[PDB]
Amino acid sequence: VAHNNVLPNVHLHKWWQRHVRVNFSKNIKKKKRRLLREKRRKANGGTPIEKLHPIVHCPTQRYNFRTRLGKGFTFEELKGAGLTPRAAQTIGICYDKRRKNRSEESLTKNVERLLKYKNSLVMIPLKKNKAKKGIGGIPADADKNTIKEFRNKKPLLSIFKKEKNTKPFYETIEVSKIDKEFLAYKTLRRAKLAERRKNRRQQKKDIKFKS
Amino acid sequence: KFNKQKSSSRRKMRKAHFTAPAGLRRKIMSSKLSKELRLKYKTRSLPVRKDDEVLICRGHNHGREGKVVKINRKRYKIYVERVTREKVNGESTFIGIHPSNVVLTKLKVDKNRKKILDRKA
Amino acid sequence: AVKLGAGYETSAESWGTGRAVARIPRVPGGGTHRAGQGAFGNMCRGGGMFNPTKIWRRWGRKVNLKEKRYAVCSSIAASGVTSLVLARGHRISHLKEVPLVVSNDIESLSKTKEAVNFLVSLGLKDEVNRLVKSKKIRAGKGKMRNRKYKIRNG
Amino acid sequence: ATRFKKNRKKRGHVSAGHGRVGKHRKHPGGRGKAGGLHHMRINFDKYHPGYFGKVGMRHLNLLKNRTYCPTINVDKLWGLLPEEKKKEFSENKDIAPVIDVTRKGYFKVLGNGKLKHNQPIVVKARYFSSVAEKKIKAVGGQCILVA
RNA sequence: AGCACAGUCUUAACGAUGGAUGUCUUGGUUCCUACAGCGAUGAAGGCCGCAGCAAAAUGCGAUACGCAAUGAAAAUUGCAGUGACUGAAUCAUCAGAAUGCUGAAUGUAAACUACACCAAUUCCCUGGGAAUAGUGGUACUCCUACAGAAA
RNA sequence: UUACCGAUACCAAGCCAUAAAAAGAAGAAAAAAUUUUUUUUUAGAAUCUUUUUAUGAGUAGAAAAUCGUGGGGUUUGUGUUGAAGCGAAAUACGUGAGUUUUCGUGGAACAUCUCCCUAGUGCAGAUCUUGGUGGAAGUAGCAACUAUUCAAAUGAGAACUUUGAAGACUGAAGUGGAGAAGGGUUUCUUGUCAACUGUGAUUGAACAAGAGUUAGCCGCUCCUAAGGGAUAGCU
RNA sequence: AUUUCACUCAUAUUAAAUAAAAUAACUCCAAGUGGGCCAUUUUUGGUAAGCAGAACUGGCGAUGAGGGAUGCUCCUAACGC
RNA sequence: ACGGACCAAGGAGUCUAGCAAAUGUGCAAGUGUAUAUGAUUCUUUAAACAUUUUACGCAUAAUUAAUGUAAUAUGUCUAUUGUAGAUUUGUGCCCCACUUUGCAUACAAUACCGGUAAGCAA
RNA sequence: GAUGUUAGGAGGGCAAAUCCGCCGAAUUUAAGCAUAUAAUUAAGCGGAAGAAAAGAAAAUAACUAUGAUUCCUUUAGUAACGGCGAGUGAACAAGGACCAGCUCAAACGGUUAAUCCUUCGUUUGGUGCAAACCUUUCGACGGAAUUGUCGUUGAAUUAUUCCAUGAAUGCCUUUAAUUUGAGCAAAGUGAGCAGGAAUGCUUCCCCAUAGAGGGUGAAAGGCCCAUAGUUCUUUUUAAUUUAUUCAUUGGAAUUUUUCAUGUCGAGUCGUGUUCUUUGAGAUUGGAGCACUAAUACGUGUGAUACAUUUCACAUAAAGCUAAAUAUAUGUAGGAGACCGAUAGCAAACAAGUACCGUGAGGGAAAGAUGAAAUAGUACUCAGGAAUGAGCAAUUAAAUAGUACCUGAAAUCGUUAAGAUGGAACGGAUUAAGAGAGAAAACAAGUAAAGAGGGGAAU
Repeated sequence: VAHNNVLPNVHLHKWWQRHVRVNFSKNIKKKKRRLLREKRRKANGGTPIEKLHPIVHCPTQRYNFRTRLGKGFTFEELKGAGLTPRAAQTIGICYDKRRKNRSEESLTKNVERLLKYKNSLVMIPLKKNKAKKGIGGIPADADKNTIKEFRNKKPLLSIFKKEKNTKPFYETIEVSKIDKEFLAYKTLRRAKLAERRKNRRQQKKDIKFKS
Repeated sequence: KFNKQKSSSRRKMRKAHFTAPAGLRRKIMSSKLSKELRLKYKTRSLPVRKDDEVLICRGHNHGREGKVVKINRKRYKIYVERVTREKVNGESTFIGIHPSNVVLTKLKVDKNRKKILDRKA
Repeated sequence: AVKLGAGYETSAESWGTGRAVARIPRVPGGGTHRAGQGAFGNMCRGGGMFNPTKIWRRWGRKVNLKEKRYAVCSSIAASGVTSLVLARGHRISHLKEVPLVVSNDIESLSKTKEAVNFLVSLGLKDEVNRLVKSKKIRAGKGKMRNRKYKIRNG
Repeated sequence: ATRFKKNRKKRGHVSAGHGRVGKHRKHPGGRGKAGGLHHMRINFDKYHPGYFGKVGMRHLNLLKNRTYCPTINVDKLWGLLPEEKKKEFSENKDIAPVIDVTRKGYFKVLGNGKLKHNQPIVVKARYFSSVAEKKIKAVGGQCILVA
């Protein structure tokens, strides 16, 4: 090496020619997987190809505030929406037996999401003009004139799309209503200093409760 | 053009033309037909055959006409009755004429052709 | 790009001191006159190019979106100056005003005969005349690579 | 781009700009960072002082999400809210803005800068600096702890 | 009708040798797209054959440069000869028929066209005449059933 | 003691380039004929125009400005009334890489300097690669195996094809008959000479067309040997 | 010692002379080079060397031109036509 | 001293990754639409166009092995202090000395942040 | 157990680009070299598919928490590893593509093996000319299975629906999409010039939802194939004629009362040691050996060994699974700022060919007449013939004659001119010859006659 350069660390000491790939077929396959889902949406017959997903909170303190689409609604969310998981998988509802509702907010954010989705079901007959009542907590089905006048309307996809979240970053307060006596830095330092002994106390709480 | 299924490559089309099987060569044998013939048969072009009557309109003998006597799809040529040429050895041969340089004037009918006219109709 | 190992599909025999020949690799064997010839090398017949072309060349470029829309806006603005469009090569000496706007019934009609008629009556007869006879076979090896013609832009 | 290359401008110069006596051999001093402490030592000591050796403990697996903490200084606090509202907020002395920097993506509020004198402001942040709190509460404001 | 010295070197014009240059390109290369295996129902590969005149390549298999069938549609032609005046000449498709000896090769062998064993086999008509030294089967391992023997 | 000769150094002048500087974003001059015509010019591009002064070696090395090639967009051209290329050239231009023309040949494409884009882009060398060709040079050389001669035939042509005569050789361990391995049609007849047969050649193991190998007894096939492969196992 | 106010020490030839002294100063990036040799003067080792090793300056290298018949280094003199 | 008998054609600082410097360009405390997504774009189309009101990279803050801590400081929308210094203001639209302003930058001085010492330390 | 020339079947081999196991280097870098790196790579052995493999937590996290696997962006050249040298190097969260989940292992049928297979017969109807194929079910026989198949995923008890039919009757019409094969498909063969021959040049017209390409005696939108565009046909897949009853025959799924709080993978986990592997460091995974568990209150992770203990997460030692992903292979399409016969694959051609090596293997060179050889050289003369020549002959052309487009240089021949005492060439300056040359290297205008070309004049 020479002059004032960063010391090199290029990890090209193996046979790297075989491991090079260039994505010439990026937009081609983007078009191809567009056409595949267009064909899928044409074929299934007006039923949306998207599936409903829960609004879920991102883990860790880095993404604590954000929400996204989780995998599957929980058993108690579906039961509070009045659906068994088995009967919910067939109407475009995702279910996972791994998530647990750890909060009232987590429950009652997904419960009315499930009910809003349930407020848009339109079942279809199966047995050649023998529309019937259904099974399992799925809504009912309609008749010939309804099937001739319903199938040709505009579908809704915003509900499938992740719920838009408006959060008021900006807000005002009356000046008389501020707590001028607070000491946030001292509070933080006190909490950090007192963390150990409070953990001790919690441990002793658990030991006592094991009685 | 707009059909991406078929190629516009120079080498691909040249190879196809120069190695076309005789069944496809007989369609390249096609030639225009005269105005009166076009009015009668409602079409614009037809392939040729050993007993059609034609009028050549391009080349050193662009005025002659007559009954073609033989076509060979290998050399992409047709031969009309009285355009014979003398060879060096001293005996007569036929001048090959490309079908695209002639216009049909009459057609012959046979047991074969009595339905070629029906299909072309 | 060239074939990956083009010119290197042989045996490296460089017995090259005492043989009174250059130290370049030689093809082994006998019976052929290929035998003993200079093997793979930048200089040898059938030896392989100096830096074989590779598909991982920087074929494309990432252009700033904001710069791209700047350029598009700038070209739109340049199209509105009579001098600039005249300078590019268009024969517009007879048309009235350079930001040429026509009524929406241009879209409703779909015959190129009246398309050319409208173009001519708008004052671009010389422009279409330039375009129609600008067509001719190009020079060079490009015309055996599906690139036969070279046409002016109208 | 090849026509602008420097090698093109010495096409008939024998040595191609690499010298007649020194020549252009392949790796005359080693490969990569070979000569550190031995014959590259002057370069290493002149341009990368603390390169050799090791200092400190080991954090075996990091999980940088655990300590991720963007910061904002107090002088940028009034820049977050729009100009019209700050304009209408500086007039009325009965109201103060509550700014939750966590929404804008800031976790700790640092104290560099100068806040406007006698302008109350309330800041909600995950962490607060001592100087930041002192500046905020010196202008009649308050720091609110959130998580 | 006569004149140049010879050789060596230089220049020009025209030629010889040679195959550069230019122009051609039924080829290559790279990328994108799509489909994806074959084989004891005998694969891939290898031999040997097959055309009127026929070496190679290509094609094919004792029906052997092609059969049948289907679509187009009448020549094959180097000579010969064969073809309608459309299952006929030639293309294309190719599903039916056929597919020599080998080769995992599998009866034993193998620089053998060598040697076995069991049904002697196959064809004719729908019980009587022939071809004949001439057809199929017989590996090793394993699975499911079955068998008659055993401690 | 004089005079003279004598540099690419010195002095005066001209021109090129480099560097620096002074300055700059629209009006009639002359001549030749005979008031009227004619002739030239009548300018304004900022990496530009005008003018001034000084200076100019150069390896390794660096930079700028230029000159070319394959291909791509843009513009706008040449081609059967002959393009590219090639040979010789030019009162041609540049300082120079080069550029542009003429004649001949050529017989189908070729440029773009308007501006830019791109690269497998420029050769005297690398005992460079491939191909072609020289002086050496009508030279070295066509030297083992004792040896040939006369006449005739064939043939366009005979020292080396055939026949006859002679002189000789191989000489009992043979250029003799059968021999295996290896070869594979070299065998035979007929024809034949483009190349080969290191001279000739009508010859030939060359070339071309046909033909030719007949087994109960000769061998293989059978047996077992040095040994090989495989089976059961076992790894 | 620092600071602020006053006074004022050639500055209209310049706190001595001379000066194609700003062709300066500084920053960044980077090439090549890192075998040297010769001449005058000085000098160490050596009998000495066109020997080995050093100091100053100038050259050869990297450079031609006129002269020394001849000559990489001597003298004159360095180079656009 | 080595290579070069002759001629033709071929013949060697290139491509990618990553970093920096330089310069041009756009935007600017931001900047880059990553993968992806949509669109009567879909010879030419593998490019162009676009992104229902916090993805990530780099920058915006440093310092410490590290629990961590983190930049004048509320007297005020004056925004550290000097010495030179570009530009500006006037008085003796174009020469000069004084005032006026004091960019960039250079040399210093100051505060303040992280770490380490030293003193105190509920 | 053995054995079947018993009946019915499977495996073997080829092929590899992507894919799955094993085995396993060294060159190289460290400017030496030994750990390290190369590299968990090359070579070697074995095994599959159109994808494979992974995959439904003994998982992360520490948060307001996420929820199978795979892949892309990023985390990130980061945590970490390392003669802490050279070098090496993840994971979580985040944004996306895609997105389906499931069953074996115990309970109950034990007032009925309720399950499975083999064989042989009948028939429920059908698309197909046929061949064959889809459906069809009464069985019976022979077995397998109790050393455990299937019914059951709890059981029984109340409260609503789903799934099939047998029979009879009428009933296979119509839109979009997608897709195979077929046809249809505009406008000049107009003057004139020069041509051997227009597709060229002038000029008169036209068609374009066709001005992509190819062919045609030269450069063609209008000469031919085709191309725009349309019209039928074919695979299925969204919308679409027609259902009516009758009947018991069960089955299933949704929801109240009690039990029973069950089961949950053993030479396995784990630990020690050794080797390897990893970023994994008082050991990341794997393997060999030794020891060898607990039973859900268990045991396994929470990246530093240990003891005591909280908390969180998951529920190992059994199995299946489509998508997004990859494809230097084969085949078939389409393209390119790629190469243009010393280039491009080794191979544009009779190329993995001829040829070389005992063999493993090595491995070329070689394209172009002309528009047309359905114009490939007729005839004569001289020669044995090859050949040559012509007063003869094809062609536009034979100095395009098959070693044939053009036809450079090296090298050689013929003619002409010049030079020539042991090199030749050359620099600078002229002179003498020999070639070419008029664009500055004199004569604009003027008047006359001869041929033309234009502009302004009705």
